[PDB]
Amino acid sequence: SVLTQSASVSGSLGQSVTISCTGPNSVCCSHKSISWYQWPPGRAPTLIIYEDNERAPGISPRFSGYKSYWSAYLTISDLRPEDETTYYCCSYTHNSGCVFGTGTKVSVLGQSKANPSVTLFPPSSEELQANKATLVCLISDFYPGAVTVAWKADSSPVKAGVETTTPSKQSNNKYAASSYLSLTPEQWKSHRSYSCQVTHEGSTVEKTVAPTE
Amino acid sequence: VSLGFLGAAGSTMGAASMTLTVQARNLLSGIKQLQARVLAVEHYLRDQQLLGIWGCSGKLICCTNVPWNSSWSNRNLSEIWDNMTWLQWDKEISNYTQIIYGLLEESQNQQEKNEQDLLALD
Amino acid sequence: VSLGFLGAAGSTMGAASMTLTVQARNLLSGIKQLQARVLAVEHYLRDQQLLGIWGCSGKLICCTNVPWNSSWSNRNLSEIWDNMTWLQWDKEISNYTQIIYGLLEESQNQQEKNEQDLLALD
Amino acid sequence: ENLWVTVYYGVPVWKDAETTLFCASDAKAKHNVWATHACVPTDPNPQEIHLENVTEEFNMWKNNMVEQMHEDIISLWDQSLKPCVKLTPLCV
Amino acid sequence: ETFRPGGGDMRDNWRSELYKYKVVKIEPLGVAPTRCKRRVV
Amino acid sequence: EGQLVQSGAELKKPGASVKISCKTSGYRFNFYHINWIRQTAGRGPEWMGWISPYSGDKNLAPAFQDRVIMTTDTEVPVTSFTSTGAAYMEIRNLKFDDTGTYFCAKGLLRDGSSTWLPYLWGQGTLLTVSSASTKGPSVFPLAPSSKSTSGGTAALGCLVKDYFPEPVTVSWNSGALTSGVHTFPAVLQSSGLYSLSSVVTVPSSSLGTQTYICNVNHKPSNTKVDKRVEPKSCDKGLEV
Amino acid sequence: AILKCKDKKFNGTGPCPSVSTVQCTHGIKPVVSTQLLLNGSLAEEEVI
Ligand SMILES: *[C@@H]1O[C@H](CO)[C@@H](O[C@@H]2O[C@H](CO)[C@@H](O[C@@H]3O[C@H](CO[C@H]4O[C@H](CO[C@H]5O[C@H](CO)[C@@H](O)[C@H](O)[C@@H]5O)[C@@H](O)[C@H](O[C@H]5O[C@H](CO)[C@@H](O)[C@H](O)[C@@H]5O)[C@@H]4O)[C@@H](O)[C@H](O[C@H]4O[C@H](CO)[C@@H](O)[C@H](O)[C@@H]4O)[C@@H]3O)[C@H](O)[C@H]2NC(C)=O)[C@H](O)[C@H]1NC(C)=O
Ligand SMILES: *[C@@H]1O[C@H](CO)[C@@H](O[C@@H]2O[C@H](CO)[C@@H](O)[C@H](O)[C@H]2NC(C)=O)[C@H](O)[C@H]1NC(C)=O
Ligand SMILES: *[C@@H]1O[C@H](CO)[C@@H](O)[C@H](O)[C@H]1NC(C)=O
Ligand SMILES: *[C@@H]1O[C@H](CO)[C@@H](O)[C@H](O)[C@H]1NC(C)=O
Ligand SMILES: *[C@@H]1O[C@H](CO)[C@@H](O)[C@H](O)[C@H]1NC(C)=O
Ligand SMILES: *[C@@H]1O[C@H](CO)[C@@H](O)[C@H](O)[C@H]1NC(C)=O
Ligand SMILES: *[C@@H]1O[C@H](CO)[C@@H](O)[C@H](O)[C@H]1NC(C)=O
Repeated sequence: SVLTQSASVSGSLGQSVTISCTGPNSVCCSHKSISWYQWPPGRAPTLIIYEDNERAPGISPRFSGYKSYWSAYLTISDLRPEDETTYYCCSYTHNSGCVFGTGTKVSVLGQSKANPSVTLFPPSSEELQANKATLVCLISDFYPGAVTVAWKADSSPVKAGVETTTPSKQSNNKYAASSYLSLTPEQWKSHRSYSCQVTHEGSTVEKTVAPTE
Repeated sequence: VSLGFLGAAGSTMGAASMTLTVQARNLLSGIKQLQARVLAVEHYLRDQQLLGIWGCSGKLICCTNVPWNSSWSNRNLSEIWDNMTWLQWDKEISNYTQIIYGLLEESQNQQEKNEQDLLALD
Repeated sequence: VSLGFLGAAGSTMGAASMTLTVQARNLLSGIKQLQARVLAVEHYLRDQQLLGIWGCSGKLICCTNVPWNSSWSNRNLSEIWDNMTWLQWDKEISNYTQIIYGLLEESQNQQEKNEQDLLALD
Repeated sequence: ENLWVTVYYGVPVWKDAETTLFCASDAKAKHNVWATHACVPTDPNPQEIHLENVTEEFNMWKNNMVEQMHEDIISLWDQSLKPCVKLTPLCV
Repeated sequence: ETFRPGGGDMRDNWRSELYKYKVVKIEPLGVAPTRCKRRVV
Repeated sequence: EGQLVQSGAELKKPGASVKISCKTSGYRFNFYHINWIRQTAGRGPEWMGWISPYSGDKNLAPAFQDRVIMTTDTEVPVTSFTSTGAAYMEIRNLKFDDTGTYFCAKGLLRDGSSTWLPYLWGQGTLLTVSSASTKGPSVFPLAPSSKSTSGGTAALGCLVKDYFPEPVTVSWNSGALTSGVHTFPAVLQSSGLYSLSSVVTVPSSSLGTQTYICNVNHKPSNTKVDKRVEPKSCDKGLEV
Repeated sequence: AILKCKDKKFNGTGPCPSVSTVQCTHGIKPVVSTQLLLNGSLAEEEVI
């Protein structure tokens, strides 16, 4: 897209943060109104700002807009956990539709740490009949939203059949993710135990299952 | 454009506010007829009476000193004047019209004239 | 304090003059009824007619160019406004109201408009 | 950001109301009960004004124009009977 | 579903032609907020 | 203060056509433009066009001017100030990069300098463009596992493995159980099939008075699965 | 004022989308009748 936003910006808790929105004169500011949207992934967006300064109904006064001749800006004051998400600007006139920007992901620093919740499930007996074997390692309520997952077969790494999802934001403003390990029934039965290790820069957690029990 | 009497009843309040003379013209112009004609001039003189006590007799629009209490409506300028019709507006402000009219005669005109006497007293 | 319609009929003229809107509201709002309603709007329009020819249509109080001839009453500001009621005042000025009304339309409004034409003539 | 109330006179606003209507018909050349001696002549042209975007609820069954017309026809019938010959002696 | 014609009441005849019309009273007084103030005393 | 409800997700083969609907309520449908916006992984969010239910004037972005047809029905009145309506978008010559999420959105103001500006958005419609066929999921129980031994809490769920395409909806006790539900996003296997998991946290003491049933709906394949989660755990910490 | 519903398929009460206003109705003939209605106005499109 020819309408560029700051790819990332960061602000501290209780502080303010500013997102930029600029591009060529063919799309930018003097003769074009600018609007701002909050757009969480996987959900419907919310209009916060339209016509430059003027904020949408019900929007808190924490949000403010400003447009210069060369670029436009959006300021979010008194940052909250829910403000940590993706934001888009649009350039438009009355008769001409939206041109969406490249997008900006906002990170809120100074937030409290959340301990990870790890749960590991073995393959079902109905699944062992099929005959396949999939271990499921579910992770929730961790912050910041970044994980690294490692699997082990009899205390030794595994590399075939590992699939891990990206981290996803929970309704409670914590994060979640999951990982799946596909195995053949012989590898499952031929080992003493399997393990799912979730590593975070602050703490590494290990959950272990065994085919014996 | 002139759309006629009540032509902008279904337009936005801002668009309708431009053609107040249109509604104003036809607003004034045996026993059944006579009783009806009396009722008509009676209602017209009632509204002109209210414009009188609000100091706005000769004008269609006048500004006031009463501030807009946000409890009445939480909308803004753009949302009121470019998204709503006078009809649905009058329905939303149907709990305050009596209240607002009372504040309208008292807050300003009942104090505009007292201050006028104390000011022109020299 | 708001004492109601005619609440300050028995107060001093100065105190009563503050609540003219109170008397003004209720001043406008089968055969017997209909004839009564016509009589009401007829009297109201008569007073509004007199305010018209005195150039005071939209106001409750207006000042004039007619000087106070001392033959009318020999009282002063303090004696009139802080010692008398509008009732006993109207009784004292019951020989001049016709006369004062005639001077009121002629002395000022019948010459305010002529001078207005000769002034706005350029 | 400081808002003050403003008066508008002549706004397109109406409310449901019941009032006394009256008759109207073009003048013709006699003496039919409904027209009576006099009913106000119609305007040469009525102005039917379309109201774009306007949606109003109608109720033909709770309508008062019906009850008014009903009593009008009845009363007109009696007004036309008074001056004519009453056949009280015809009960022989 | 059996149908019989009736004429119980004479108003129904007026309803047949007055179904389309409705009476309303004009309330020409509207108050709305703007960023305007009257000239200060 | 109205709701926009869009049609369900669809899987279509590339080169085919699909018609998405957008039913409205809670406002005068005639008074606001209906915009259509999509979001794909390759191009991000992209505005497609809008149409006026009152006049029928439409404005399509040049990238979709030759492949999108927008139409509207006439509003069905409910009260004097509200009504119900429906708008449609028919998109043809589908390609793989057209896979994504599509939204309809109600305009901002009846008049002004941004009348059409999308303000009220629908829940979205998931469109998958692929040569691959629809595939139903296989549902397996997730035996209860201990969450807090001292607190007496546990977690149990259902595993939805190998389905295609997105999405799958999961409820508990026919929607009676909504508290403590945590449904996880799907994984994208190398085979091209999706798989996800759902877990609910409940007190460990609740075993003799409450039934836990996970209801899986995969509407693209028209399959419903009601699986009873076995409450007997194998976790020692929960066994205590 | 009088509001006139011009909705053809108007089923006897309800919201009328197309409405026009008049000070006086059209010429209504006071036909005294029973059962069948005589010399009246005809509904357009479908019978109502
Ligand atoms: C009854 O209710 C309805 C709905 O509530 C209401 O209709 C809305 O009315 C409002 C205001 O009256 C309109 O809001 C304005 O719209 C102006 C016109 O829009 C222009 O742009 C349209 C898109 O143009 C693109 O697409 C076309 C192809 O379609 C292409 O050729 C163009 O180049 C461009 O790419 C266009 O379709 C539209 O054309 C229609 O209207 C014109 C008359 O304007 C007519 O000639 C056409 O035949 C056609 O019907 C038109 O060109 C818009 O310009 C305007 O913005 C200006 O004014 C504001 C101030 O109001 C300024 O701030 C701003 O800077 C601009 O100068 C404003 O946005 C709205 O569009 C209507 N439709 C809706 C909401 O769907 C009725 O008015 C109501 N009627 C009554 C009697 O109450
Ligand atoms: C009875 O119905 C006939 C039609 O069957 C009516 O005749 C038409 O009257 C209209 C005026 O309303 C004319 O425009 C048509 O040209 C007439 N039709 C024909 C075929 O000439 C007649 O008016 C009705 N009588 C009434 C209502 O008393
Ligand atoms: C719009 O309304 C909200 C709600 O009261 C208000 O807080 C806000 O300041 C208003 N915004 C504008 C741009 O006028
Ligand atoms: C505004 O409305 C509130 C109702 O909660 C009332 O208490 C208050 O006195 C009002 N304010 C003014 C200035 O009239
Ligand atoms: C008017 O008052 C009644 C009862 O006090 C309430 O039900 C109604 O919602 C009020 N109107 C508005 C517009 O708030
Ligand atoms: C005042 O009244 C007296 C009565 O004695 C009269 O002669 C005189 O003309 C009046 N003066 C004015 C200025 O009207
Ligand atoms: C009014 O005039 C009569 C006779 O001219 C006189 O008796 C009376 O006292 C006058 N009124 C006043 C207040 O002087």
